[PDB]
Amino acid sequence: SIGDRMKRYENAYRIKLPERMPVIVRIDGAHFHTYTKGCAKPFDQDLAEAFWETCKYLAQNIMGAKLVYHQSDEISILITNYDKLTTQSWFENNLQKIASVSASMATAKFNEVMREKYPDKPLATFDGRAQVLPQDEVANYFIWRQQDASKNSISMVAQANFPNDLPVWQKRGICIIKEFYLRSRWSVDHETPIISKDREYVEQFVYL
Amino acid sequence: DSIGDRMKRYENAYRIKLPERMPVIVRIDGAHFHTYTKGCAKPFDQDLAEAFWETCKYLAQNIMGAKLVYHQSDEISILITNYDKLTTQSWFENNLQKIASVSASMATAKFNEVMREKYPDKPLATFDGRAQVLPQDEVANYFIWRQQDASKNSISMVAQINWNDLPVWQKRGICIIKEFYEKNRSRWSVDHETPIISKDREYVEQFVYL
Amino acid sequence: DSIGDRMKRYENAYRIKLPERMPVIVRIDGAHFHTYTKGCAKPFDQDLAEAFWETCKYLAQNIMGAKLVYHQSDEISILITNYDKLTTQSWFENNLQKIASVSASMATAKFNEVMREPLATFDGRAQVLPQDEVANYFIWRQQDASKNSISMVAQANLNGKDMQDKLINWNDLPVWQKRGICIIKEFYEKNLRSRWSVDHETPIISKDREYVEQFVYL
Amino acid sequence: SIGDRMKRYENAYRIKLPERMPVIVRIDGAHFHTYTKGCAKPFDQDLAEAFWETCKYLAQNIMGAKLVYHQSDEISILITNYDKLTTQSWFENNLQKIASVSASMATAKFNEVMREKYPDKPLATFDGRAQVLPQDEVANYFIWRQQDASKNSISMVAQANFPHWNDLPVWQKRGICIIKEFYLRSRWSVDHETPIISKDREYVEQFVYL
Ligand SMILES: Nc1nc2c(ncn2[C@@H]2O[C@H](COP(=O)(O)OP(=O)(O)OP(=O)(O)O)[C@@H](O)[C@H]2O)c(=O)[nH]1
Ligand SMILES: Nc1nc2c(ncn2[C@@H]2O[C@H](COP(=O)(O)OP(=O)(O)OP(=O)(O)O)[C@@H](O)[C@H]2O)c(=O)[nH]1
Ligand SMILES: Nc1nc2c(ncn2[C@@H]2O[C@H](COP(=O)(O)OP(=O)(O)OP(=O)(O)O)[C@@H](O)[C@H]2O)c(=O)[nH]1
Ligand SMILES: Nc1nc2c(ncn2[C@@H]2O[C@H](COP(=O)(O)OP(=O)(O)OP(=O)(O)O)[C@@H](O)[C@H]2O)c(=O)[nH]1
Ligand SMILES: Nc1nc2c(ncn2[C@@H]2O[C@H](COP(=O)(O)OP(=O)(O)OP(=O)(O)O)[C@@H](O)[C@H]2O)c(=O)[nH]1
Ligand SMILES: Nc1nc2c(ncn2[C@@H]2O[C@H](COP(=O)(O)OP(=O)(O)OP(=O)(O)O)[C@@H](O)[C@H]2O)c(=O)[nH]1
Ligand SMILES: [Mg+2]
Ligand SMILES: [Mg+2]
Ligand SMILES: [Mg+2]
Ligand SMILES: [Mg+2]
Ligand SMILES: [Mg+2]
Ligand SMILES: [Mg+2]
Ligand SMILES: [Mg+2]
Ligand SMILES: [Mg+2]
Ligand SMILES: [Mg+2]
Ligand SMILES: [Mg+2]
Ligand SMILES: [Mg+2]
Repeated sequence: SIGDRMKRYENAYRIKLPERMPVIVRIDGAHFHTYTKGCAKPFDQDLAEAFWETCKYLAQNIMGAKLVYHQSDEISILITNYDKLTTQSWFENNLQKIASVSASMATAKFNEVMREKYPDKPLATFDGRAQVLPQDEVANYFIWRQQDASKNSISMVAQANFPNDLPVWQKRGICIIKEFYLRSRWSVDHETPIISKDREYVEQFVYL
Repeated sequence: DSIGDRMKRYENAYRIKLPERMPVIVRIDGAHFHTYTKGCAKPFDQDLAEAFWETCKYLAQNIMGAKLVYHQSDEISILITNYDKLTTQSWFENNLQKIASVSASMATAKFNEVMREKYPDKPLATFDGRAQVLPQDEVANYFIWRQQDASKNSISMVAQINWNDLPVWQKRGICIIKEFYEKNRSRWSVDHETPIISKDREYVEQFVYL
Repeated sequence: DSIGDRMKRYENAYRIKLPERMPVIVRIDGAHFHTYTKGCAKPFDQDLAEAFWETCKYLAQNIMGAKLVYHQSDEISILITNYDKLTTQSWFENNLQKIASVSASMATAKFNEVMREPLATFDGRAQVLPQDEVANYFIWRQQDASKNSISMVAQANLNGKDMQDKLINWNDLPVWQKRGICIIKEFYEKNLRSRWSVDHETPIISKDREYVEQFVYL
Repeated sequence: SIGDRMKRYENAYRIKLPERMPVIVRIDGAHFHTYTKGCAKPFDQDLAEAFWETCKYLAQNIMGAKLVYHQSDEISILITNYDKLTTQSWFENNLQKIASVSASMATAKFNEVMREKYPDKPLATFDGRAQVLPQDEVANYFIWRQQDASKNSISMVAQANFPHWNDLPVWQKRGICIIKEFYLRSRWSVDHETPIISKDREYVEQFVYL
């Protein structure tokens, strides 16, 4: 056949992550330094809330999503596929499919939320990447990301003053977690802890 | 720094790059469109395709190395070359995940924007993207394999009356190509006179063998 | 310099690395060993087996992070851990093509020196496993080892249980003829020394999972 | 079953090279700086002669092998798999299988040849890597290695007389090649008249462009 030939060229880059391992997917904004030219400083409230709604939507549509952390213009999502013994994988851990769909989902909701408040704003695009992490390295990832949060935070505030203790999401970002009330829901945790002081906040979704 | 170096190695473990100076094909297919096209008209919705055609142009405009964009059903195939000269650079330096995700993202934002207008309240449409490389002699055969699947889907959609009288886009899908016009220049435009590539192979190979 | 950078980009396109701090398994199967073992005894050749046992030792003595080397038929599996400490380095920095080739190269180098008393060649592949699957791997190889052994004895001269039922006691046969064999580091006294030994009393991993899990969990 | 799940982990690193494309395989000696301690300087005949035979054995067993180039302790091999429309790739372009069996092949033979003259010599080991190249670069690759071989040749010769030339044979100056020779029988022989590729581009491209 010729479909066998063409599909063969395709499969040469059909990469699959090994299963039963933590999966972290990061979605950073594409050229947001130009996109946030009209946004306010040091932090834009409307811009931050757009991510929060976007993070929920991602968590609501991604199989195995347990935790979503937001900062600056990036979104990181912890995905587990070893909850039970027969737990299925999202797209069978198809590397390209995970990175693209997540980016696509984060692109759809973010735009539709932003355009409601800003109908003249240009389209916003996102890049996505996937990776695996050993269990003992999952908490260290979000710590490393949160240390990047605070560093960027103090740099953004000091840039206004010359060339004390801001709110939570302005200091170390926030997370979107599962909440119970018996039904399940995702909600923005404004009381986000410093992960280095409360590692179990992440590890509760890692070791299970 | 120290902790960032360790984390980067895990990330770089799946930092795959496509080899340079080779034809690149990015296919962007719509996720769960069988559910999404519930309200759309059968067998051919002119507004459904027009939203794709507006997206195809958007993709070709922003994707570095874009030469041709063939549309069919719910999928979009983009041909990319990075060997136009010796100083030619690749899109995102041929980062596999980045090309696949940015493309699927660009396709998503433009499609929803067009569809939102004149259809208020429609559910969000999403896309998945994949990248690959092809030897020059196989590039034409890729589109033929795609143009053949189009006609297969076309006649099967008509069934569930002359088929050959139907428009070229309903029968064989429609490519979009950079057209040259005079004003005061280049311009991406939809080719409604899209030929049967199996017959006219140079229609695609013209961008391949540069 | 400039040209070299260009070529390297093509080469680096397939410089793939396994994620670190994760159990790495390397399997080395023989190439065309059906032809190679023509002069060898059936169902089992003692001289052919002992060569692998020396090869497994040679490998373990040289693979950085090697903890367990299981032998069976014409295959050689090796458990490699790189998370023993906090500053534990990875063999070749987990370069996939490298550890797959140097392994096969090593096994080739020794297996020919021993047997020279044609040429045998090998293939090598590497992968990572989650901690709770390492045990299941060697079990899978060991269970496969038994099936081949029962099917080999029955031959000269349907299901595996049916063949065992008919056929000369099979359980009377030694361990290596039954469920393959492992080689591990043993600690002995000759005055507190250490060496890689061929564990002739290799347990059924399905029964004794800790036999392998001791190398997976610190 | 458990067998299906286990093969799944394995398949996660069962990488395949794209087909209909030049495949270059490089085989380099592992820590030969130690192995060649007993060997002469700057150019050891018996060491190089062992590689020449190894290059024969490699080309005699690699499906699609066209050209083999020897330098220092490395061995490069050009592999095409598009000579015909039905040409099959070696090991179906399995990256790990190509890389490993190649190095295993080299190791098995190199130790056999070297043992004839040096029975006291320790075991030699090789590492193998595999890649693909667009046709434009195949000649360039071998030039890159050959220009590298020339640099080292001049420097190493300069080591013996001063601390810190064209009269020397070809292999001591710019390495050597192994091509299939026709005499109607065929055989892989050592081209002792191996040209400077940068001048004779067709010497390599003749296997590339078919
Ligand atoms: N004013 C304002 N700018 C922000 C805010 N959050 C993110 N940004 C902008 O987003 C950028 C984040 O860093 P990057 O993601 O590396 O910037 P980039 O130009 O998008 O680079 P790429 O991610 O590679 O596209 C910063 O430079 C800021 O200018 C915000 O809350 N307010
Ligand atoms: N009404 C209408 N439906 C279409 C049109 N084009 C494609 N479709 C629908 O899209 C489907 C194409 O098959 P798929 O691409 O596999 O549909 P899918 O649900 O997106 O499945 P995935 O490819 O896995 O994402 C067909 O079954 C059609 O029902 C169109 O032009 N008009
Ligand atoms: N220009 C350039 N040359 C390199 C680079 N890396 C290695 N080389 C040279 O290219 C030659 C090819 O031999 P290799 O075995 O691939 O080099 P290497 O440094 O050992 O690379 P590894 O074996 O993967 O560790 C070596 O002699 C190096 O000196 C590079 O990144 N850029
Ligand atoms: N007579 C005999 N043959 C053996 C013995 N051990 C292994 N073999 C041979 O080794 C083979 C093991 O299966 P494979 O590894 O698939 O054989 P292969 O020919 O190397 O196939 P590939 O691995 O794909 O190259 C059997 O077919 C046997 O013929 C032995 O102890 N005695
Ligand atoms: N359950 C299961 N078993 C498999 C599968 N593939 C291979 N096996 C068995 O597992 C054993 C592993 O041997 P391999 O080295 O992979 O031999 P192979 O099947 O030729 O694989 P390659 O040499 O890479 O082509 C084989 O003897 C097969 O009988 C699979 O997909 N599922
Ligand atoms: N005496 C002698 N030594 C040689 C000759 N050719 C190569 N060598 C040795 O082979 C070595 C090749 O160096 P590299 O390939 O860059 O690295 P390596 O020493 O093999 O170590 P690795 O590549 O990391 O395994 C040189 O350092 C030389 O010492 C030769 O003709 N005569
Ligand atoms: Mg980025
Ligand atoms: Mg950004
Ligand atoms: Mg950022
Ligand atoms: Mg679809
Ligand atoms: Mg489709
Ligand atoms: Mg076998
Ligand atoms: Mg096999
Ligand atoms: Mg074998
Ligand atoms: Mg090297
Ligand atoms: Mg070397
Ligand atoms: Mg070398």
